[PDB]
Formats: sequence, structure tokens, C-alpha cells
Amino acid sequence: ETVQRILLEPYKYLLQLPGKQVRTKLSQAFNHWLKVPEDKLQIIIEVTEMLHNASLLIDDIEDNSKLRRGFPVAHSIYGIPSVINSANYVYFLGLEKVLTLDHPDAVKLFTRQLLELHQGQGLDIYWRDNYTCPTEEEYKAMVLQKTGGLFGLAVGLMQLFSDYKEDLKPLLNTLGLFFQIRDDYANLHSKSFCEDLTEGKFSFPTIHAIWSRPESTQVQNILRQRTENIDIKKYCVHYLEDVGSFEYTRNTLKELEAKAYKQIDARGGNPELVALVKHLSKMFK
Amino acid sequence: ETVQRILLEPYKYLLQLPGKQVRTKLSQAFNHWLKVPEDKLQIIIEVTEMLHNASLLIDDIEDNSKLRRGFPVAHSIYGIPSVINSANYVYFLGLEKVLTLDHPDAVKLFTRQLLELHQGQGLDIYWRDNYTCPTEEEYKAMVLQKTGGLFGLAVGLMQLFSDYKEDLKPLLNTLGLFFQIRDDYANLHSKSFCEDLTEGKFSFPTIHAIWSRPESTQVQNILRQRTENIDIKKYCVHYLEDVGSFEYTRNTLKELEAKAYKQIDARGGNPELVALVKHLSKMF
Amino acid sequence: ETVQRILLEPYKYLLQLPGKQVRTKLSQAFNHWLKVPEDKLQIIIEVTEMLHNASLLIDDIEDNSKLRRGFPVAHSIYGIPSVINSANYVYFLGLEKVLTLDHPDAVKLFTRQLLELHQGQGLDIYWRDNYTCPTEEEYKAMVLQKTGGLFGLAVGLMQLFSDYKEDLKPLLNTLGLFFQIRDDYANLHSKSFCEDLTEGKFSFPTIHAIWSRPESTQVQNILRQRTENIDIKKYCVHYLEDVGSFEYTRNTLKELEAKAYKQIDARGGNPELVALVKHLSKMF
Amino acid sequence: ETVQRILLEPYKYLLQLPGKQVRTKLSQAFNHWLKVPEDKLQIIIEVTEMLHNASLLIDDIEDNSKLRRGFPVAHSIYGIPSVINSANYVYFLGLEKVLTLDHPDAVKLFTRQLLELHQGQGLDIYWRDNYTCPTEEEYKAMVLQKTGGLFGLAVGLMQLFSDYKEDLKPLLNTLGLFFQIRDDYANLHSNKSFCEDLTEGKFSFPTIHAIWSRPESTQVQNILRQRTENIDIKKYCVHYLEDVGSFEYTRNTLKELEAKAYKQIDARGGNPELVALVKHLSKMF
Amino acid sequence: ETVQRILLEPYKYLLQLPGKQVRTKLSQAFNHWLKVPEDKLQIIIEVTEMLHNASLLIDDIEDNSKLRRGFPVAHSIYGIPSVINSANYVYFLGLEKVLTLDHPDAVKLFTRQLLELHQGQGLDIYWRDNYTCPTEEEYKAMVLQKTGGLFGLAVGLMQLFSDYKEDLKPLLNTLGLFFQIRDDYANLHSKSFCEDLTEGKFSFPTIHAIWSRPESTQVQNILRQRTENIDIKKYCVHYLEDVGSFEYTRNTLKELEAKAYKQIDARGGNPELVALVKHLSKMF
Amino acid sequence: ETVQRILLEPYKYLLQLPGKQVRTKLSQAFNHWLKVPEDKLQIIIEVTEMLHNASLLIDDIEDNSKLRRGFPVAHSIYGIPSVINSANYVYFLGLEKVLTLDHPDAVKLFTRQLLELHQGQGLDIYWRDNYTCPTEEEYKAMVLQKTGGLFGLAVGLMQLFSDYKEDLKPLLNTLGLFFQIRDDYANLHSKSFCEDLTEGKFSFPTIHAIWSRPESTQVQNILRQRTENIDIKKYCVHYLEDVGSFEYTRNTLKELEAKAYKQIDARGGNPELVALVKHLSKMF
Ligand SMILES: CC(C)=CCC/C(C)=C/CC/C(C)=C/CC/C(C)=C/COP(=O)(O)OP(=O)(O)O
Ligand SMILES: CC(C)=CCC/C(C)=C/CC/C(C)=C/CC/C(C)=C/COP(=O)(O)OP(=O)(O)O
Ligand SMILES: CC(C)=CCC/C(C)=C/CC/C(C)=C/CC/C(C)=C/COP(=O)(O)OP(=O)(O)O
Ligand SMILES: CC(C)=CCC/C(C)=C/CC/C(C)=C/CC/C(C)=C/COP(=O)(O)OP(=O)(O)O
Ligand SMILES: CC(C)=CCC/C(C)=C/CC/C(C)=C/CC/C(C)=C/COP(=O)(O)OP(=O)(O)O
Ligand SMILES: [Mg+2]
Ligand SMILES: [Mg+2]
Ligand SMILES: [Mg+2]
Ligand SMILES: [Mg+2]
Ligand SMILES: [Mg+2]
Ligand SMILES: [Mg+2]
Ligand SMILES: [Mg+2]
Ligand SMILES: [Mg+2]
Ligand SMILES: [Mg+2]
Ligand SMILES: [Mg+2]
Ligand SMILES: [Mg+2]
Ligand SMILES: [Mg+2]
Repeated sequence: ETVQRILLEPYKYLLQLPGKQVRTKLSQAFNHWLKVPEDKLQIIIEVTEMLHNASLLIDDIEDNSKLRRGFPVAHSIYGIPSVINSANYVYFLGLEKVLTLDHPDAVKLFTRQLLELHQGQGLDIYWRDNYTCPTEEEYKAMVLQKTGGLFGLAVGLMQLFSDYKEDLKPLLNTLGLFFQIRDDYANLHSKSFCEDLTEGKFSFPTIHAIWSRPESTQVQNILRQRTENIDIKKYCVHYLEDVGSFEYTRNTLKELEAKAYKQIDARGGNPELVALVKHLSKMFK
Repeated sequence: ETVQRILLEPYKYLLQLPGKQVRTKLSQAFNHWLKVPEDKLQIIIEVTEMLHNASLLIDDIEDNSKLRRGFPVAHSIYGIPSVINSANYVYFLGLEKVLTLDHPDAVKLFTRQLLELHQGQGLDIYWRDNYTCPTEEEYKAMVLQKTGGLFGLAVGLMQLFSDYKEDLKPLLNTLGLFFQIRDDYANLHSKSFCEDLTEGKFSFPTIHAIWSRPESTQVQNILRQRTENIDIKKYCVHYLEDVGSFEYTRNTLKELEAKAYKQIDARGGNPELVALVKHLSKMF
Repeated sequence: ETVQRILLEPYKYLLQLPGKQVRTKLSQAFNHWLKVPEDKLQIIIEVTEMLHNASLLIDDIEDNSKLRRGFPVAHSIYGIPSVINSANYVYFLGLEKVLTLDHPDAVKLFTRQLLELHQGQGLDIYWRDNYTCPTEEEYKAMVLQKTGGLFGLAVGLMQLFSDYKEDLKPLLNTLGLFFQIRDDYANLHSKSFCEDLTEGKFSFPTIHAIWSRPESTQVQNILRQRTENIDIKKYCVHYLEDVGSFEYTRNTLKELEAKAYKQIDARGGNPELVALVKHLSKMF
Repeated sequence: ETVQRILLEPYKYLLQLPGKQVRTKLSQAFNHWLKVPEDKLQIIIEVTEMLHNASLLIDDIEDNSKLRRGFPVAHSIYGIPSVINSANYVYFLGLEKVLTLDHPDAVKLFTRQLLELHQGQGLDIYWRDNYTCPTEEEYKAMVLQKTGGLFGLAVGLMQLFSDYKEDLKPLLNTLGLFFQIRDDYANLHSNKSFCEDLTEGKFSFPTIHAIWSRPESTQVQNILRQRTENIDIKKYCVHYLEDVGSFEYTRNTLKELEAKAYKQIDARGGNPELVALVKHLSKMF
Repeated sequence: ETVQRILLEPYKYLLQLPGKQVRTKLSQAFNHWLKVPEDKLQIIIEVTEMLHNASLLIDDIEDNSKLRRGFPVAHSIYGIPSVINSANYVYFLGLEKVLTLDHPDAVKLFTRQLLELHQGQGLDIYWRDNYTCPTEEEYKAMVLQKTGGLFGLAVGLMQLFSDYKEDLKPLLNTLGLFFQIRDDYANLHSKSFCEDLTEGKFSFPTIHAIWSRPESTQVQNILRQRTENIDIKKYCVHYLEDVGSFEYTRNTLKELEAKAYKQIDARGGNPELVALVKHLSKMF
Repeated sequence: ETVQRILLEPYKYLLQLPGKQVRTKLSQAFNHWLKVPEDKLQIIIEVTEMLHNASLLIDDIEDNSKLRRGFPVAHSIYGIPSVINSANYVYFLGLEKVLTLDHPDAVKLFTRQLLELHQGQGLDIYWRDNYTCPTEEEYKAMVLQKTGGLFGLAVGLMQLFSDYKEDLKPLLNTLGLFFQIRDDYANLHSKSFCEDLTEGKFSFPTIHAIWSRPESTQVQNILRQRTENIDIKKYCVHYLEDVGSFEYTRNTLKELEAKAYKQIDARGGNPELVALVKHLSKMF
């Protein structure tokens, strides 16, 4: 049974990548409130990691990405077919691990949240490949489905074993939108160079440019080319800057940071979470 | 939420393709022993259909196929990204259907059987993409995992609601192997022309041809070309025929048919299932 | 200047293709009413030939076609750069020839009709390449511009030298739509097999299918694949038939043919033209 | 009819590029001689601009170019099919504009000049794509038809509304060559990306010289045939042009031409604004 | 050393292909005059085959060919790198075999002929890939280098051990040209469909079409495309036929056959060769 | 015959590359021992040069390389077919020059060494393209055949006209390995960036990485990609450094260097060759 080794090799590859430090901080922060017992908390952490990583392996294939956090994407080393099988294998390894929580609502919640993630991803993929730019409201809505999938899996499972009956769903929605838009910004403003444009996807900045200059189809046409061409990409970033789309993403990110601090105090404060949000906000201005 | 409609369009497309008749027949066949109550049986039939199709959606991306049962492969119409997301989605819709059985071991078994399916696909993919031809025993072993995933799911779930506690795994193993090698044989002997050679996969007839003639590295090299060229395929089938690898697969399918019947009689017989196995065996 | 020979070779090649006997019948059919003097009429006949062929040479590059009227498309032999320059050269040889009519409103009309052609094609290309399926009204609208460009050029230049001042634009619009929709139908129902589906374009049958079954985005996605794959094409033609798109197209064509006859008897009859219209109608 | 907006978008995209400044200067300079009424002169400039730009849009497609004056080429944003049609439309917008001059010979001359432009491009494309290298005299001969197409249109139309009876074709020929050869040098020696002319496979002045100058080598012909984007082959190729003296040869041709333009300007009684432009454009070598 | 088996597999693959039966018939034909001992003659036949086959392996890589004598070309199965090394290896096995003749001129001749073979191939490729169509006299002269390379090795080695010193080079030239031009005609008239067009090579009929019709650059342009499109090829074969290229080649082949009979009868006749040339000539 | 000009162009090109200066310093180093008369020695150096260059022309095609010693590979300028022919031609021009030595064992040795070389080459190719990584010892064995091919031809031919009967093959083997492994290290540790990974080849450092960490299939999968992607290459190089493969290669090269010195002292010393080896060692 070194079948398991071969099957999990693409996953193990991805564990080299950065990302666990922030996932750890989030669990610790939210456990400040939920006060979940050590044994259940670790199964929940393990499970979160597996599903998150499983879904990143798949997103990279859906998105024809080249790098992730400075590293080549699993499937550019091992191939698409091996990575798909492996990611899916790992999803069901997660489900197996969830059953070790031995709580009758755990699998019910796991299903709900994985169904929600797939709706978020579905829409993203749908808009891109059928060339229908979403409205800003549509976009935010699917980001809450995408990111609320894993956000709400983690805190939902924790809640099964917590006495903390205050409402976190609003705060999770803010942090979801925050991570995603922050990501959308980073990708086009500083993964390799402007991958989101090669992907052809509609991210926060490109959406803004599209609706801000409706006589133009320039961004749409560029996204449709799925181009690796550095000069086209450069021209496009120059264009978003002119139309004020980076500006508008910056301000959207400042408001979401404000709201996060507002929502955290509403729950009595959480210094560790404020620290992480302040640290993650460094990446504008 | 006409989003649901969009997310399931690849799945709905695939429900047009032939297949249900034989999945339906098996369910009736096994329920002659298992005698599952009607409300639980439909939930099971629905769940089997979803997971089976979902895995086909993916297998075709994994395998780069062009046709399935005479239809274009889903992703050749809606694109890979969409089809992956939609197959994975239906997996979970399947999990959610399974919770409605309201049996404490249903999920446990569901999990076990998918892990297996995936351990089986893993190896198929691994050997193909890393150019390690499996031995016949290794090949058979993973088929039992690949097919055993779903066969064992359908029947495992049924047994949760049954007082038939006899062991059906040996029979499922034979059926699994029978379906797969049948498949393998049809593919290269009668999907479009020899898709398995274009996929580069090791199937029963080529596994035999490789180990049978170790002077020659010719079939390995042809697989590795992942070619659509019909003249290369024709040459290859001609070689498989000459080394008697189609004869060998026929004699393996004949042994399996006959083992099916003996494992069915060991269980108290089943006309319905013997009909299915005889009907499927006309192909050799 | 045997440069003239190299520059014009692509155009010369295109003149081996069928299509003149139709252009000639129309010329004669309208001249029944217009009764243009021979000297002017021959110049017009030549101008219409140059501009039409020049525009087809470009359409084939725009549309990525492989064959026209059973013959390889010009650029497939001579390459795209040489064809673009050649077609454009011929446009201006067209203009130079229009100048030999010596009618002050000649160039003015010529300019207007070519601008109109480019509007129709501009929309065709746009919808296709930015993936926006037109409503049926929108589509008819651009066909009128596309076909009307050269239809109206030929008859326009003729009417400058005629005493026949009755209005032919309604009849030409009916003839425009008729030729195009007929084209659209023959392309998908009987150029190589279903080239329009490989082009990715939206044609009358595919337009119907898309608004007729709004749950399904299937035709959109096939058009988006720009595929040569014969099975996808077969699958698509099967769907258009199931949803009633070919029937629908055949009805539109019938109403237009009817309307053609009404607009001809509106003008005082034209047996040469009713002949061409009945002949071209045999196709459905 | 927003149809015109879609039609004109690629053309509008090209109008962002540099190039108008030099066109404006030449119009002013030749009007020192031709003294064309400003009503007519505006119309002529607008027509010059339309046809010039339309012909670049097309040339970029013909020449598989990636940049022009530092910008992506229109067809790389909007697709080949859209820009062919857009460009062709603009040609006929051009014709329509020319008719607003109300001169019975305006269109005759329009036609004559585009037909000549088209002969020039024809030979350019032909030699490249049928792998026949032209002689230097052959090349110069076509450059006069290509560049003389548009020069002769601007100045020919102007002459329709002028009493200036002195002959300008020789000076325009000299300018034709100067601009084109200057281009050919800049392209390989220094807007367009690295050595695009090599990737095109075209026979330009320095390659032409290097081919006949060393008939025992077929290495330049063969590199041009490869249509390569490989930066090493291109670097290798420019080394060879420099070793064989093709860049020195081009520089002296360009000096000879600059001298001729000054002598020819002087025969027409001087033109300080044209000398300013020639002198400015000569800094380049 | 099972390295040898792997090293030689591509070569052994090609030994399945038709082509031996003629090479033998020839050897027998010339031994009718040269009367070589059968210990030397066998070693010579073995050297002929090795160098011919090895040179065909390379020619198929050079010419991007898909089939040879109905079979897939070696490198389409084993990959170019392996076949390049395998062919070169067999060249030096050939020289190894040549040394076992112990003739002190064997190697001098061996070298002259391969050097000559390579100057012919070199010219074929140079014209093709730098797009310079050769004149008819230029073509024929390289065909004499290309075919005479091997023809002149077989017979030149045989003559080292013969008391027959009457000159055979004029007959070997006639034969060389007879074989190649027969080939060129079969390719474009009856390997899969018109591969010589896909290759882009200038063959005897394409050469006639080009110079015969110097206004047209249609055949040059089609060859430059390096296309697999059945229609462009079809169109092309039609053009060659209309321009009379196929007639012209039939007559050139007729005249060589006659010149073959006169040069054989010049040498005292040779029924067994008049037999093969007759047999061959049936094809026009 | 300007034929020889065209045919030799790819060769003549490659002579622009650095590499002679080492080949000349080797000749002199060994001629300190062998003391070969000058007319014979010049012929040997020319023969060495031709066959070494001809073989590099083929290697670059086999290995799908872009650069060699900072210049473009021949076939990227002239195309693959022309270089294949030009390379093989030079081989036989080399056989011809060999015959000018007038030694009855010259062609026998020539043949033995080229055969030897093609055996090494074929194995490198075999492993790469059939995805069987060799063992360190296997690899070392084929390197001896590959490099020994040419090394042994130079020194073997020199020895035919030498009174020096001491055994050199142990020192040639040490050098052969030294040269190749030093190449394998440069290639990955400092040709464009890590061309070896794009090629897919198993070179000393990657072989170490593969066996050093058998749970991982990461280096194999990377090599399988035949990638140009700089990020995958960078990743890979970091991985090799983490597994200690560059240290490992460095210590092997240090062992080979010191062995060389022992072997040279065994033969009486050779300052010129010590100086050469010392210089080549500055690179680790
Ligand atoms: C509640 C606690 C303690 C932890 C939860 C921490 C987790 C699991 C966070 C994940 C939230 C998130 C950002 C999910 C998105 C996953 C996903 C499907 C990403 C793909 O989005 P893209 O838009 O394609 O961008 P990338 O390709 O750059 O990832
Ligand atoms: C027995 C009862 C009660 C019901 C039916 C049980 C089911 C669903 C049986 C089907 C089992 C089966 C044959 C599963 C295989 C699934 C799979 C991933 C196949 C992939 O096979 P390939 O070797 O890639 O060939 P195909 O891509 O053409 O399928
Ligand atoms: C009435 C008289 C005197 C003459 C007739 C004048 C002519 C030539 C009329 C032809 C009208 C017509 C059918 C015009 C369409 C021209 C065009 C640009 C067609 C290309 O559009 P597609 O829709 O791609 O058609 P294809 O299917 O050939 O590609
Ligand atoms: C005389 C007045 C008042 C105005 C003239 C201003 C104009 C329109 C000048 C045009 C001069 C010129 C250089 C024309 C060339 C047009 C053409 C078809 C260029 C394309 O040639 P390429 O060799 O492909 O070079 P580029 O692609 O680098 O442009
Ligand atoms: C006079 C003396 C003492 C020696 C002769 C000098 C010569 C000719 C030395 C050459 C020995 C040598 C290192 C040969 C290598 C032959 C070959 C075809 C190598 C190719 O191997 P790759 O691994 O592909 O490496 P490269 O592509 O970097 O060359
Ligand atoms: Mg995504
Ligand atoms: Mg992504
Ligand atoms: Mg499979
Ligand atoms: Mg499959
Ligand atoms: Mg069209
Ligand atoms: Mg078309
Ligand atoms: Mg140009
Ligand atoms: Mg250009
Ligand atoms: Mg050949
Ligand atoms: Mg050939
Ligand atoms: Mg090598
Ligand atoms: Mg190499």
C-alpha cells in the first residue's frame, strides 16, 4: 500500500507552499471565541487543510495557472489527470476524517459547505468561459459562496462543539470578500505576472474597468485572448490604472477592513484577528 | 437560482447517453436477493446514477477521450473547467442524497467505496502517465478497486437495508473484471476507433502483448505517441492479433463468464443476472 | 508590370468557382425592368463581379473557411497576407472601373453601398467573436445590410441609367434575406460539412435554437469550441432538428419566397426572376 | 447605429499611437510650397490620416507584427477578422471624405494612389512569402510604390487646389526611401519589439545587403525562413549583419538620402520646416 | 548486450516492409553478367540491404512522411531521435560488413558511393526547403547521384570480384531515373494520398507543371503549404493533369524503358532484367 | 560542384563555435607520449574534428537543443533535414580522410569506435524517451561508450603510428566520465538555462536526485514535461541542491580529477595534460 504515496504525491507537493500560517492564525483567532476542545479542534484543522488544498489543486486546473505562491502548480509537474484524481481522493479522505468527529450534524454541514463552494466556483468559471462579465453585486455574491464554503466549514464545525451562540456569518462574509479582492488586487498590481488576465477571468479590478467605460470592449477583448504576451498585459494594467480601477479596489479594501474591525468589536473584540487583518491590509498604500 | 441549471448542464447532457438500462438491470438483479424496501432502493438507484456519471465526466477528462457511447464527451462541448466543477458538485449532491437514507453506516460505506474507486483510477492514471506497464495481476488488482468502488457502493448500501447477509464480494469481483476486460476488448476489437491507444493506456490486450513479447518494445512506444493516426492503430491491432492477445482476452472473458455463473449458483441462482451476463457475453 | 499577374493571381483563382451564372441571371432579370444601355450595363456587370469576389476573398479569411463552392479557399493556397492585399487591390480596381461610367452620382453610390456592406459584416464578425447571439430581428437587420450592400450597388448603378424609377429596395431586401437564410440552411442540412459551426458563427437555424430553448446553452458552447470534430457537428445538427430549427428555417424561407412573388407582381411581373426564385426554392 | 462604434473601435484604438505629429509636420512643410486653402487642407489631412492608419491595421495583420509604436497591434486585442473589416471600412470612409472636396479629379487620384500602394505591398509580401530575395534596385523600386502611394495622395490632392507648378515627385521619392530604410535600420539596430522584421521573415535593407554581399552564405535567408521568436537566433543574426557591414552600409545610404533631400529641397527654393524635420529624423544614425 | 536489440529495433521493424523482392531480382539480374561467387555475393546483398534500409529510415525523417509501402514510418512509432541513431548505427554495421570482403578497394568504393548518395539527397532537400524549383536537367542529374549512390555500390562491389569489365554506368543511370520518376508518378496519380505534395518536394510532374506554366505560381504555393488537406491535393492533381504533366511523365518513362532495352541489348541482353523492367512498366 | 558548398554549410557553421582549443590541447598532451609523425598527426586531428563535429550536429537534433557554446544549433537555422544530411555526409568525408593514412587497420579501428559511440548514444536516447532512469553505474558505463567512441579514435589512430605500447584506456575512461559529468553539472548549475531538463535527459545530478529520494517521482515528472518554463526549471534546480545532488556531483568530479593525476603519474607524468585537467577543474 504505497498506492497511497503515489496517489497523494501531488497533494504532498502542495504542502510545501506558503498558506498554513494564515490558516493557523484564523483557527486560533476564532477559537478565542468558540473555545473548542483540543481533540475536536485538531480534526477540524486537519480537515480544513485537506479540503482547502484539494480545492486549490482543482482551481489551478480550472484556471490554467502556472504558479501558486511562487511555486509551479501541481499539475504542471504531475499532469492534469493525476492531479484531478488526487484532489478528489483527498476530498473523500477529508470526509473520512470528518466522520472521526463523531457528531451527527458534522457530515450534514460538510456537504452544505462543499455544495456552496462548488456554486461559487461554478459561477466564476461560467462567467469567464461563456464571456459574460458579472456586475459588482453578482461578483461579491459568488465570492461569499466561494470563500464562505471553506470559511463556514471551519467555523461551522467548530460551532458544533462550542457554547458560543453569537452570529459570525457577517464577519466571515467580510473576511471572504477581503481575501478574494485582496487577491484580485495583488495579482494585477505588483503567481507570475498578471495571471488573472491570461486566465481571462473577471476579477474586481477588471470588472470595474468594464462597467466604468461601457463604450469600450477593450478589457473584454484582452481577457478573451487568454494571452501570455507581456506587452498586452502591461497595456491593460496601464488602462485599469487610468480608469481608476486600482484606486477603486484600494478603497473597497479599506472599507472592508473598517467593517471587519467594526464587526470584531461587535463580538467583544479579538486582538489576534485584528493583528492578522492589520497585517494583511499592509498590501494597499 | 437557475444557477443550479447552469452548474448541472454537463451532468444533464450525459443523461442522454446509453447506460441506464444496464445499471437498472443490475439493480433489479441484485434486489432479487437483497429485497430492499422501495423507498430506500430508489434513493440508492438515484445515488448510484449520480456518482457513476460524475466519475465518467471526470474519467473522460482524465483519459482525453472524444466519444462516450457514440456521444461527444461532455468536456468537448462545455470545456474542462466547467465539467470538472460540475462533476465534483454532483459528487456532493450524491453525498447529500445518501444522508436521506438515515442509516448511521451509509456515509461510512459511501466514503470507503469512493476512496477505493479513486485508488483504482489513481493506478490506471499512474501507470499510463509514468510509462510503467502493470503485470496482469497488478492490472486485475486495480480493476477490482476501480469497478469495486461503485459495484460495492450500490450493493453495500442495499445490504444495509437487507437480511441477506451472504458474501457477494467474490461475485462483484468477477463482474468488475468482466465489465472492464469486456470494455477493454470492445475498444480495440470492434467510442471511436481504438481510443485506448490514443489515450496511451494499458488495457488487457496490450498488457498481454507487452509481457508475451519482451524482445519488442513496439506497443509501449505506440501508446507513448498518444496518436490519432489510424494507420498506426491498424498496425497495432494487427500485431495484437498476431501475438494472439485477442485470443487470450477471449479465453479470460470465457473463464470469467463461467465463474460468474458458478458464483451466482453458489448464491441460490438468479435468472435475471444470468440473462444479463449471457447477453453481455455474446460480444466474444 | 507582370506584377499585375502576381497581384491578381488570387483573384484569378477565385474566378474558376461557380457563382457567375446566378449573378448573370439576376442582372438579366432586373434589366427586364431597368433596360440599361449595353455599354453601361457591361461595366456594371464587371464592377459587381470584382467587388463581390473581392469581398468573398476577405469573408473566407474572416470566417476561417476551408472551401468555397467545392474549391479550396484562395488563402489556403496563396496565404492570408497575399490574399488580403489582392482583394483590397481589386476593390480599388473596382472603383477605377466605376469611374468609367462617367456618371457624377456613380462613386457616391458605390461608397454608400460598400460602407453598408461593411456594416453588415462588422456585425456578423462582432456577434460571433465577442460571443453575443443576436435576436432574430437583429440578424435580419444585418443580413439586409450585408446582402443589400452589393444587391443595392448593382441595381443602384443600373437605375442611374434607367427611366424605371419604381422602388426595388423592398424586393431586394426580400431577395437578400432569402439568399442568406437559404445559405444558412444548406450549410447545416446537406463548403465542407457544417463549416458554419466551425466558423462559430450564428446562423438562422442556430439563432432559433438558442432563443427557442433558453435553458440550454449547449449550441452556444459548441459554436464557442470552433471545432472540426464531425461527431460534435452531427450532434449539433441532431439537436437543431429535435428543437425544430430546420422546420422553422424552412417556414421563413417559404414566406420570403411567397413575398418575393408578391413584390414581383407588385412591379408588373418578371418571369426571368420568378424562374430563379422557384429554382432556388427547390432546395427546401 | 452603434454599429459604427463597434466598427470604428479598432481604428480608435490605433489613434492612441504616436505618428500623427510627423504627418502634421509634413503637411505644413509641403503647404509652404502648395499654399492650399485651409478648408480643403483640413479635409486632405483627415483623408491622409484615415487611409494611412487603415493601411497600417492591415500591414500589421499581413506582417504578423506584435507591437507598433510601443503599443500592441490592434488585431492582437480585437482579432484579425474584426480589424480587417474595420480597416476596409475606414478605407471607404476615406473615399467618402475625399468626395467632400468637390473636385472632379480627386477620386481619380485617390484611386491611382491606393492602386500604387497596393502594388508596393504586393511585392513586399510576395518576396517574403515565396522566398525570393529582391535586388537592392528592385527593393528601392517597390519602396517608391509603397510609400509613394500615400505621399503622392497627400501631395497630389493638395496640388489639385494649388497653382504650384514645380515638380515634387523626386523629393517625395527621396523621402519615401528615407522613411522606409530608416525604419528597416531602427527595427534591427536598436516601439516594435526586438527585431520583429526577422520574425516576420521580411527582406529589409540590411538583410538584403547581407544576402548579396556574401552569396556563399544562405544563413540570413534561412533565419528569415524560420519566422522565429527566438531571441538568441535574432541576436546571432544582428551580429552577422554587423560583421558583414550591413549596418554601415545602411547608414551611408541613409546619409546619401539625407544629402539628396537637402539638395532637392534647395532646388525648390528651400523649405526650412522640412529641413528641420529631415535633420531631426536623421539624429537616428 | 541486449542493447543491440534495442538499438536495432527500428531497423528490424522496417524489414517487415515490401521492397526486398525487387532488390533481389536486381542482384540476380546483374549477376547474370558479373558472375560473382556466392560467398562474396551474399555479403554484398547483406550490405546493400543495410545501407538502403538505413538510408530510407533517414529519408522518412527528412521528408516528414507518414507511410512507407503501406506501413507507418519507423519514427512515427519509435520517435525521431531513436531512428536517427539506429539508422546511423546500421550505416556503420554496413561498413563493418564491407570489411569482411577483404578487398582493398571495397572501402574506397563504399565511401565514393555514399558520398555520392548524400550529394543527391542534399540537393533534393535544398531545393525543397529553400523553395528553389530545379530545372528538369538539374533534377535528373541529382536523381543520378541519389539512386546511383546505391545502384553503383551494389554493382561496383560485385565488379571487384568479376571478370566482366564492360561499362554498366549508363544502364545504371537509365535505371536510376526510371525508378525515381516511376515513383514520382505513382505518388501523385494512384504511402497515403499525394504525400509528395505534403512533403513539399519538387517531383518530376510538379517540375513540369511549374516551368510549363510560368504565369502561374499555384503549384509552388501549394507545395509551400506542406498541407494534408485532401482537397488542395485533389485540386492540384487536377491542375497537373490539365496542364498535361501526367502525359509528359508517361512519355519520359516510356522513352527510358526503350533506352533501357537498347542498353541491355547493347550488353548482350539480359532476359531476367528485361523481365523486371517490363513488369515495372505496366504501371503507365 | 558548388554542391559541396551547400551541403557543408551547416558544418562550416558549427566551426564558428568554441571547442577546438581543448581538442588541440588534448592532441598535444597525448602526443607527448605517442610522438606521432606530423603528416599522420595532422590527418588524425582533421579526422577527429570532422567526426566530433558531425556527431554534435546529430546530438543537437536528437536532444532538441537550442544553443551550443552560446551559438544557435545548426538545425534551428538550416532546418533538421539539411543538417541530418550534412552531418552524415561529413561522417563519410571523415571515412575518406581516414583512408589517406594508408594503414591497413585504420578503417577497422574507425569502425569499432563509431559503433562504440552509437551504442552509448542510443542508450542515452533510450532511457530518456522510454522513461527508464538508469542506475549511476549503468550511466557511467554508457558514458564510457559514448565519449570513449571519439577519445579512443583519436588516441587509437595515434597509437597505430606510435612506438608507445603502454595502456591508455583506463586514463581515457577517467577523462570520458570527467568530461561528461563536468558537462552535466555546468548545464544545470551555472547552452541556455538548464537545457538538460527541457531535453528530458537523465544526467548525473538528476540521476542522483531520482535514486536519492525514491518516494518522490518529482524529477521524473519534470523531465517528462519537456518544459521550457523557467519556473519549473528553477524549482527543480533548488530541489537538486536540497537533495545534495550538486555536492554529490562535485565530489565525484573531485574523485575523477585526482584519479586522473594518479593515472598520468602511472604513465610517467604529462605536464600539459595535468595543466589541462587542472584548468577544467576550476569549474567546481
Ligand atoms: C475559519 C478558519 C479557522 C479557517 C478557514 C480558512 C480557509 C479554509 C479559507 C479559505 C477561504 C478562501 C479564500 C477560499 C477560496 C478557495 C478557492 C476555491 C480559491 C480559488 O479562487 P481564485 O479566484 O481562482 O484565486 P486563486 O487561483 O488565486 O486561488
Ligand atoms: C450492481 C448495482 C446494484 C448497480 C450498478 C453498479 C454500477 C454503477 C456499476 C458500474 C461499475 C463500473 C464499470 C465502474 C467503473 C467506473 C469508471 C471510473 C470507469 C472508467 O473506466 P475506463 O477504463 O477509463 O474506461 P471508460 O473511460 O470508457 O469508462
Ligand atoms: C441584382 C444584380 C444585378 C446583381 C447581383 C449582385 C450580387 C453579387 C449579389 C450578391 C448578394 C449576396 C449574397 C451578398 C453577400 C456577400 C457576402 C459578404 C457574403 C459573405 O457572408 P457569409 O455569411 O460568411 O456567407 P458565406 O456562407 O459565403 O461565407
Ligand atoms: C506628404 C503629406 C502631407 C503626408 C504624408 C504622410 C504619410 C501618410 C506618409 C506615409 C509614408 C510611409 C512610410 C508609408 C508607408 C505605408 C506602409 C504600407 C507601411 C508599412 O510598411 P512596413 O515595411 O510593413 O513597415 P512597418 O510595419 O514597420 O510600418
Ligand atoms: C586527441 C584526444 C586525446 C581526444 C580527442 C578529442 C575529442 C574528439 C573528444 C570528444 C570526446 C567527447 C566528450 C565526446 C562526446 C560525444 C557526444 C556526441 C556527446 C554528446 O553528449 P550530450 O549528453 O548530448 O552532451 P552535449 O549535447 O552537451 O554535447
Ligand atoms: Mg478560480
Ligand atoms: Mg485561480
Ligand atoms: Mg480511465
Ligand atoms: Mg477512459
Ligand atoms: Mg461572413
Ligand atoms: Mg464565410
Ligand atoms: Mg509590410
Ligand atoms: Mg509591417
Ligand atoms: Mg528524399
Ligand atoms: Mg522521401
Ligand atoms: Mg545527447
Ligand atoms: Mg545534447
